[PDB]
Amino acid sequence: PHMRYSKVDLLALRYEGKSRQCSTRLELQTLGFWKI
Amino acid sequence: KHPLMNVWTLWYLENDRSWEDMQNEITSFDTVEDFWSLYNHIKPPSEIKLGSDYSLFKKNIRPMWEDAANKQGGRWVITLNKSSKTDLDNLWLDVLLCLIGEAFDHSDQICGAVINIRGKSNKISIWTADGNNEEAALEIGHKLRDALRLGRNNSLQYQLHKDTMVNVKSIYTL
Repeated sequence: PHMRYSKVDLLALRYEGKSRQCSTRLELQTLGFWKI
Repeated sequence: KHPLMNVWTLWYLENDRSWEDMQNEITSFDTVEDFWSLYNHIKPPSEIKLGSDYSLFKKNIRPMWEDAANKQGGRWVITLNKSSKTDLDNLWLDVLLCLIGEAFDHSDQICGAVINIRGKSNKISIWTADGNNEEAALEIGHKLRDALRLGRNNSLQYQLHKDTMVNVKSIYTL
């Protein structure tokens, strides 16, 4: 079906518990985009 | 978790010495929570090295026009000044939220978005599947203009991918 999220709906979920562990995919790649 | 309509893949381009292998597939996600989990742990565009790109495309679509999903398409281009006056980070995020939130009526026409960090200027582009489809591009372009608050003096320019690989010609302007 059609799942439409407003900007508000999306930002509202920015600080959930799962939104705050870190990402899953972390391959052995050394790049400067990762935050520190 | 809150599911997204589509599965999205984040790519990151970084200059290295490689030709087309400079593009790195970071990860994919299909929920709002996992999007933020990724976004919260990567540097914003303003902190990215010169020459590097962020690209968010639907699953199985490569951030290159050669892809079968982009081959007949084009992109809405936003050009931005290097100055701090520009709200580069929040503008890129709003583009991402537009994508994953499916703010466009022609959702199937959206392929992804790309932000380029270059020397003279920065470019944010929204890629669509079919350049010939005027009704699709315009509906998308108008959603962008109304969502991004670009202003009177700033314009959205739609460029066919074929015209890029040749001061690029635009066929629509908003």
